[PDB]
Amino acid sequence: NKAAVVLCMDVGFTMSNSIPGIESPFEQAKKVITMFVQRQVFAENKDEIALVLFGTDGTDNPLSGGDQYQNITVHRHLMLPDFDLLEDIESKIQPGSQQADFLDALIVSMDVIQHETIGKKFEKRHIEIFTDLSSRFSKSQLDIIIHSLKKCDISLQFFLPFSLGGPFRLGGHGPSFPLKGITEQQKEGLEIVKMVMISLEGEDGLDEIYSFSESLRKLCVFKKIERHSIHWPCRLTIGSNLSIRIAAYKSILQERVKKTWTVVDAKTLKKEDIQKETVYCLNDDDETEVLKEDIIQGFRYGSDIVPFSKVDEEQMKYKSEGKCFSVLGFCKSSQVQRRFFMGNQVLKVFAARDDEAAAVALSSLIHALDDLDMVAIVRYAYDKRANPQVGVAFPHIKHNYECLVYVQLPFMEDLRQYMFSSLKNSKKYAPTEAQLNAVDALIDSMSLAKKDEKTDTLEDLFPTTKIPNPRFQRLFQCLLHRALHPREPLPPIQQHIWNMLNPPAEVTTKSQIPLSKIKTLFPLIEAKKKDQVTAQEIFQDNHEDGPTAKKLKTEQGGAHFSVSSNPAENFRVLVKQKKASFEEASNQLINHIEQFLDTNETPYFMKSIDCIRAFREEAIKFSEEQRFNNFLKALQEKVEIKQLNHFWEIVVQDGITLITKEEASGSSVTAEEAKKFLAPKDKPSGDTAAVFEEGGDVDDLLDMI
Amino acid sequence: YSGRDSLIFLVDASKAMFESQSEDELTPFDMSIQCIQSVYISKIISSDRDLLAVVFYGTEKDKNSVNFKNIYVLQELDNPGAKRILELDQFKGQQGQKRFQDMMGHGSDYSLSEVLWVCANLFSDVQFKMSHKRIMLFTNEDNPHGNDSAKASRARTKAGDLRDTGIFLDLMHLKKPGGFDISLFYRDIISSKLEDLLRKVRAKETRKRALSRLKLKLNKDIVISVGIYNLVQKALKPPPIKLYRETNEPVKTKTRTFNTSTGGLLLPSDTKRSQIYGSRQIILEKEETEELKRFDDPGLMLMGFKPLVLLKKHHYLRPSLFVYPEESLVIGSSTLFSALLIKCLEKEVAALCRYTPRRNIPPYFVALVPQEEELDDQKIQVTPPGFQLVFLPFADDKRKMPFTEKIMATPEQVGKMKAIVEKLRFTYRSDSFENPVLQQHFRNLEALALDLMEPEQAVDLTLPKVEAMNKRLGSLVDEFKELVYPPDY
DNA sequence: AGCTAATAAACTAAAAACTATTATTATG
DNA sequence: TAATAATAGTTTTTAGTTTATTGGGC
Repeated sequence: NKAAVVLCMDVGFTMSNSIPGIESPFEQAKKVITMFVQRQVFAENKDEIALVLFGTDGTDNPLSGGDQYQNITVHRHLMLPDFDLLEDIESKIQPGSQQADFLDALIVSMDVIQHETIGKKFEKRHIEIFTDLSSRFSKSQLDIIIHSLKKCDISLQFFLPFSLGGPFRLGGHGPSFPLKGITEQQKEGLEIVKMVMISLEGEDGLDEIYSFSESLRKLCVFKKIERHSIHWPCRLTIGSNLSIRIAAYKSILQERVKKTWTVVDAKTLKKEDIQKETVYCLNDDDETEVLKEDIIQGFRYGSDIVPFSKVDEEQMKYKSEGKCFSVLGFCKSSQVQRRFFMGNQVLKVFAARDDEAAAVALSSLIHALDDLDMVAIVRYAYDKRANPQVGVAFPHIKHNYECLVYVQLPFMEDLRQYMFSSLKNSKKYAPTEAQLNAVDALIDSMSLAKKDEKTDTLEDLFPTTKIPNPRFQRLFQCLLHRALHPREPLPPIQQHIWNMLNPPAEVTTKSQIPLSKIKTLFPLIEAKKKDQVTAQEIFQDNHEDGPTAKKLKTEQGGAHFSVSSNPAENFRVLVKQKKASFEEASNQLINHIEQFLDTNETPYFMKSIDCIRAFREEAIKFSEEQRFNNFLKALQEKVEIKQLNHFWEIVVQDGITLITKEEASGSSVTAEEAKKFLAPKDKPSGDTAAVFEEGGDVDDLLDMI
Repeated sequence: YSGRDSLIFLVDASKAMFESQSEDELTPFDMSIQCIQSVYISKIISSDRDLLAVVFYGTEKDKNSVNFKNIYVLQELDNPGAKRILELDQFKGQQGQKRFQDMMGHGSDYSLSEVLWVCANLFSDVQFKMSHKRIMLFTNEDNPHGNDSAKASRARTKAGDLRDTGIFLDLMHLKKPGGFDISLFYRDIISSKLEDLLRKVRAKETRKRALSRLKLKLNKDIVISVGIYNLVQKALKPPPIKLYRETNEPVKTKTRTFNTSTGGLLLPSDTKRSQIYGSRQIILEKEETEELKRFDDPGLMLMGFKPLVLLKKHHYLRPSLFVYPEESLVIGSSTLFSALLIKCLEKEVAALCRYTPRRNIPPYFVALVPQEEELDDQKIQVTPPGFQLVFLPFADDKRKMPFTEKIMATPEQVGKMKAIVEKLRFTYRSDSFENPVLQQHFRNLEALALDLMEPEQAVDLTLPKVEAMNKRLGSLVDEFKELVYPPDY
């Protein structure tokens, strides 16, 4: 296929004016068009391109044309697209600060395309334009543009941020897109363009009106440049009076690359050191290279490999008899099995062209088994280059000429016989209304057809057959990723592939409502070894961070090591350790102070009071004067509640002889030092009339009173 | 499935075989030789992972492992082997009858007691994996019990005993076939088809243990183990096996990309793939290439549900693939789907998901139909009720509609070819054909053991005939001509 | 009257399923 | 003291490249 294309691009911030969650149509269009170019070049397709811009800061179009061609920068000319050009498209084409009429740029396009159609071989003329409708419109050029598309007959395509045919989506419907709630120049440009383009393409117009997000996901330009089915010279013969020539066409294929990953070394980056050499030694204990022509190609027969030549098998083999096609069997359409199929391709067959009689016969023949609901079994011997194919041909319905499609049908050899018990009679498990509802809750919540009316035929709200193999553009992503950036590693995750394939979020959230209770209804258990193997990306969350120890450059980091593997030193080293939050080793060591104060030995309590009276400076110098005063008030009462004449008397003795208080939490300690004395003791109480214990009490109270 | 079946042909050593037995056709001696070889050959191409042998109970010259009288072992318990066919070919005809006289003679008494016992010993000998066991026996009489009942008692007693052992039996009518004639010692516990035995199977290699299992999921929260089986595929060819010029053994295949730089060696690490794109050299490694082949992990995210509006008569990718809920590791698979198998006739809104065979494979949007039952008359539940995951086309897969696009033509021709269409018809026997091209090769291949140009060239009712079924439908089709000027020249 | 092009078949490696096995720890 | 258990060993597909090839010309 051949085509003529001129790239009419936009440049302008208003034409990049957008909202978060929705990409700039400038960038959306660019991604679609570099898609066009990468498919144009990577797949080795030949076309003549040309770049023209509107709203350009300045103009390059030589044709002033009454200053209607201002802000028009002509960039590219007739040459095959190249990677540097597309790199320029990515780089140079950035939204400027100028707006020019899109229709003026339309006159630019006809002018250059008519310049480029002078003696240049082209099988198609197409125009490519995209604008988010933030440029001035016009009407004086309506006649010339109409006559250009009518006489010079140049096809065109465009899309908008509005689709004609909720949640923010890069490719799906984000916020509602009202083309009436926009500024009127957009709508006027919208109205003028649509009446023009429904005038040119007829009814090929309303279909190509998408939001820029929708074109970013699904087919926008793919269809304009698409490969048509190729004729197959064939003939249908029935009986001995009538035989009609037919043309067959394939419908399904496995997409694949004609090219290969050419082997080059990493040191020379060329094929010139990878020269082929495949050698065959006698596989005995002694290796012995055998000459290739000495080959014998036998086949395994039972446990034996009976030696076979090739020319023999080349002779007594059997083959299909020619490029022939004729029906063999018949039965009704109901006998076919949805499961009993082969045919990796799908083939559609029609009459030989330039012969309406054969088409009439096929159209007539279609009617019969259509009104008869009949199916015919047509033998398929496409040529001698393979064995004959076999299967049933079924009619194809269409708003115009119908079709028949041959499908391969299973052989006995290719049929599996794996038989299994029916779960309906599975005594072990029965469907419960709980799981029934669980099933039903997603049956009705989830569907992907559009259901509002009977007269409105149900259609895929999120079409899936309109999405090609994701690998190819993903290939194209890295190809340009390395081509433009030889040093850059792999292309990023690039969410947009998921987003073109992500389910409708509103439907997904609508799924989230029942599936939650459905899951929780019947959770299930699983066995182990259900995980990937390696994870060695890097040795940690990251390689490393750069902090380091400083502020201790004394030349004695060690070599005088502070050896460390609570009478006075353990507590003192603990308070010297007041470097981490200052709140530890003091709130809980007072118990040690108590049991060290047990007065069992004189040094016990003396070294006890030294530790406290040494602690008092620490908390002053370790900012713990608040707890210091707290403990000051605490200790006195704590030693007086358990009162014995041995310790506390000495305790206050030593205390009041060397009590030192400096303002901590205010005058609290100042009051503490201002008042440190004793209290008089009163007579003990008796008053014990509950038991006979007063007996000995009264005995004492009367012996000596 | 692990397990090996065994079938053994049991033949007698007495007169009855060499005499045609009240039938003008070939003797039971002759017809057996032909039939057993034919079914021998079928089993050979059926499998080599199978044990075969034949023995002649009775003899005039002892020839077995255990050396019991009236026992003639002719075939050791063997896998199929071309030399065996080589030695079996020459039993045919009167010359083979002469050999039978040479090898043993003709005629010797018998005692089924020892016969049956030593046969079990034969099966006790083999230690291979054991799936099934059966015996093909041949006789012309309806009863060997024209003598003391002790043999008859011993025979039938252990006939049940080997039934407890589990050997299925089938006596063939070597006398008048059918006719309700041969039933005297066999209407008992003892357990026509002869041509259908020969015409039972041809050019098939039975497989088992279907591959390609994976786990499904509902939401990203839960995944369920399920075994996906394959129903059908394309016809494969046997792997050609290289052989030496005349010693005829394979030797190594050794690809070794030599270098023009030094004549030295290359490393796979040194290999990094290249795309020659004009001046734009593209150099990528294999694993980064292989990673580029991946988009997502092996899995099935359920898209949702979809009514019976799809299956446009334009698209069919590779054939769909059977799904069965298997308790592989997810404890509980079919218990969930106990409510969907019933929810098939009562619910036609289908479901779809993309599918990833494994990493390095693109995700494949694929639609599913849950599967129904067609349990046959004798409980034959072919296609157990599971699920059938059909593929769906991609945008790049769809082809352009033909540009010539107009309205259809008159039904006046429908009147003429009514008579054509309802005249000749077939039964849509989906089991009426194989690949004749392929089996012919097999016939060609093995023909180099019997020195015959090509054996049993079969082209069944699969090619139309320019005159046979033309006139079977009748020349009325020749009469029906209403489109003037057949454009052909 | 000189000229060649998509292509299934053929040819590969590639990953796998299912078998069938073997270190591995309680146990003494 | 010694049962248990992740494990690779054979094929089987399957898909990517390789091939020799009628097709029309003028």
